[PDB]
Amino acid sequence: NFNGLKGTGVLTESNKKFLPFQQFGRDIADTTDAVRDPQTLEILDITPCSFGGVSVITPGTNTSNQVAVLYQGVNCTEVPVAIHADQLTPTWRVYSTGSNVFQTRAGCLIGAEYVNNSYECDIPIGAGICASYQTSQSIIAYTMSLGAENSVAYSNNSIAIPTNFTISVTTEILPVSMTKTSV
Amino acid sequence: KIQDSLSSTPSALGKLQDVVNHNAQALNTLVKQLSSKFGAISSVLNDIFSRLDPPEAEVQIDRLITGRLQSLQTYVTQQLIRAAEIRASANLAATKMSECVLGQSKRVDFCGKGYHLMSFPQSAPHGVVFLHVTYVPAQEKNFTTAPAICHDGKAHFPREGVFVSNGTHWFVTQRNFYEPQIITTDNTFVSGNCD
Amino acid sequence: DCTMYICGDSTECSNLLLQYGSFCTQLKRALTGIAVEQDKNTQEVFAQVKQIYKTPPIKYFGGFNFSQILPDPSKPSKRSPIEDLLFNKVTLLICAQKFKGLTVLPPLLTDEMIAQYTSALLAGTITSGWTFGAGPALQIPFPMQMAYRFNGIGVTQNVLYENQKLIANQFNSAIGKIQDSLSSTPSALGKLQDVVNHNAQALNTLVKQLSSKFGAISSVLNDIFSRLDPPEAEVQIDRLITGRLQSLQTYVTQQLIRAAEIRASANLAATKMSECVLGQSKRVDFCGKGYHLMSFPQSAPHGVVFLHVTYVPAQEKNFTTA
Amino acid sequence: KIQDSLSSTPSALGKLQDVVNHNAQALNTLVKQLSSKFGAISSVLNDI
Ligand SMILES: *[C@@H]1O[C@H](CO)[C@@H](O)[C@H](O)[C@H]1NC(C)=O
Ligand SMILES: *[C@@H]1O[C@H](CO)[C@@H](O)[C@H](O)[C@H]1NC(C)=O
Ligand SMILES: *[C@@H]1O[C@H](CO)[C@@H](O)[C@H](O)[C@H]1NC(C)=O
Ligand SMILES: *[C@@H]1O[C@H](CO)[C@@H](O)[C@H](O)[C@H]1NC(C)=O
Ligand SMILES: *[C@@H]1O[C@H](CO)[C@@H](O)[C@H](O)[C@H]1NC(C)=O
Ligand SMILES: *[C@@H]1O[C@H](CO)[C@@H](O)[C@H](O)[C@H]1NC(C)=O
Ligand SMILES: *[C@@H]1O[C@H](CO)[C@@H](O)[C@H](O)[C@H]1NC(C)=O
Repeated sequence: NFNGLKGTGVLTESNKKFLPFQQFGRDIADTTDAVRDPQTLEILDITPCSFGGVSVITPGTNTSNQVAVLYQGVNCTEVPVAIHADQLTPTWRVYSTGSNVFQTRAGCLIGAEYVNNSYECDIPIGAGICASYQTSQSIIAYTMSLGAENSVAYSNNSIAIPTNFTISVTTEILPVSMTKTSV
Repeated sequence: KIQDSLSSTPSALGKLQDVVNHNAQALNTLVKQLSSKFGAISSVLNDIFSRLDPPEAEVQIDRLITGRLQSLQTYVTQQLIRAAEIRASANLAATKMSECVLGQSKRVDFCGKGYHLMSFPQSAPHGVVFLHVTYVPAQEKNFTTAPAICHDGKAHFPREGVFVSNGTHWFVTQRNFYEPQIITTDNTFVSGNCD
Repeated sequence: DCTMYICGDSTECSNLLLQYGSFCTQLKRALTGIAVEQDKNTQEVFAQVKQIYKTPPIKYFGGFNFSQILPDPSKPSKRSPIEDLLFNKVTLLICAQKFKGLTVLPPLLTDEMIAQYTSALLAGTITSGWTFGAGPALQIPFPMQMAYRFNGIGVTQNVLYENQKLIANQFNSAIGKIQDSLSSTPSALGKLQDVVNHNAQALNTLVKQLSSKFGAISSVLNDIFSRLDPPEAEVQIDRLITGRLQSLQTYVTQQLIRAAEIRASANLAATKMSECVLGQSKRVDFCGKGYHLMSFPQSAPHGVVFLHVTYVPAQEKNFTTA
Repeated sequence: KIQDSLSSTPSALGKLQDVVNHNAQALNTLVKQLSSKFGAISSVLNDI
């Protein structure tokens, strides 16, 4: 509460310079980010932390009951510091120190280990990493398998001509109409 | 194999299943705002008129009848988006049945994967399902190729296909099936010298 | 987010906002549908094949030059110089001012594997022709793979070989004028630069409604809770609640219309890559002006760039017919 | 036969008549919606 201002951010040191009469800083998007301490005229800095989505990477209910809680965008050098009562609105305060974490571009996931194989993706996560269920049953995370690297024997004199064929019946499905509704 | 394929996995008919679940779950969400308070004192209509001032009750019912109408106004807007999405596919479905069924379409990868031969329509609830009979090649062999040929000091280009050598004697064959024939002037046309 | 955007750090809105019902579950479901539709569009536009082909080590291609379009091994990124010119022109530090619940989700396909997909499509369309999109890949040399694109135009293939060298440098120099035409005018990427601007304008102006009064006495919640009592503060804050949810609904409706526009563009782009790349389309004025031979796809920030190698006759002559 | 086909019946060119009418009574309803009270005293602004 600086001179009649409301906010719950951190107070760090910033390198920006105020005018002697310009007291309160701002930005383009109309946010409070800088104040002046009355007692000492040093320059302060305001930013809030932290918020983000929580996802439950789970298999089917009849398969198992284990989970893999994901944290979107939050650096998880911060969430084991934040293990405290009346600070975590999710109930699992003990889950922040759990299984081995793996760090992705969208934020690390807690509750799943990492593997370095080339498997197909079942449950997409984002940024080239996704999870699955594998065998000793635990949730894993790996890299996209875009198919086998098929080679091409290209030259300036080589043709390739098939000698047989297989007639296949491929099925595609298109909607046409919709249930009529009057109110 | 199709009758076993359409019942082995639920993902075969997932598109028409998703169509009927969006229209079902739209009405399931729609009735639930009738019990919504919308910041009033009650959801039942006669509780407002029971004790309040009738000029104040009409103000109280104004903020409730606008909240109920905004849920209906949102619903009509959501169906208008969905009606334009199906019409983009219904005009595609009419395009499919007027090209794949009533003829042969030379569009690559439109009436089926690979080269397309014909199709069959079947009737499904709220949509249509096709049986795109296509034609896909198989095992192959590779050979040595020359782009042309010249015999009497004069270049000859193929009438159709491409020249193919198996190692000792040349052959001309079709571009999509192995069928070698001997080189004949009926199979080629001449254009200029071979320099 | 539902509560973070409207009544962030306000516990006393929680009973006041959740009594409206299941209103913003529909909003979250709609935005999740848009988010999965973007990944579906990116999956169905690019990934037309499942085998990632590789370029040959030697780069001789029958006398032509494709040095600008193939990825350069000298760079740490496996991209081409055309993507190097295309990436710098597209502009946007803009994500740090989004502390009010607007979290931009990253795409499932990262920016490197999309370049791998474009490299696979290029290695298909140079070395295999059109047969790799219709079954097993059949490799074919390029001076004969071009000779079966004139034959679907109306001219026989007796003009490609005997004018080979003259058609080589006429093509390669045709690449070179693409190098400076993107940097000649700023409107060249105008089909993409507006699109990232459309989310630049809309996301910024989404912020200024909660800065506005909306017919109330203050845009912040603490001071009206302080000087004025909660027994008559709900009649002051219901305007702000309704206006903020109406602005969010308007933004989401505009997002749905824009996503329908992007869907209609993406189906067209999938059709273009299905027939102007994996074959030779006979429809006039569909894969470029004039007669159409082939095309090359190139990646782009939130888009795609096609290079149609078209065909134009010239130097007409008068004659008498029967 | 085209002139007698289109000039006789009036249903030949309905596909533009409904287009120019869709932006006709939309404007008329937009004018008519000023008459609604919207839970207020009067539909005009000067007298209140
Ligand atoms: C406030 O009091 C402290 C202690 O005397 C002093 O050092 C500081 O400079 C004062 N600040 C102002 C603005 O008076
Ligand atoms: C978290 O912070 C550390 C501090 O150096 C940094 O190295 C790391 O990249 C950060 N991770 C994320 C996901 O931001
Ligand atoms: C083509 O494939 C079918 C399917 O098994 C087989 O019966 C037939 O013998 C094959 N023909 C040739 C020429 O390989
Ligand atoms: C045919 O292709 C295989 C691999 O695709 C290669 O090993 C073989 O040498 C080729 N045959 C000829 C005659 O080039
Ligand atoms: C090529 O085919 C001809 C005709 O069948 C045959 O006489 C000749 O031996 C074949 N050569 C090779 C190398 O297979
Ligand atoms: C292709 O062109 C570049 C310059 O445009 C040149 O450096 C390179 O040598 C050429 N490659 C071939 C195979 O001609
Ligand atoms: C053909 O002749 C006519 C009349 O002599 C002339 O107007 C026209 O320009 C000529 N066309 C060309 C292509 O020269």
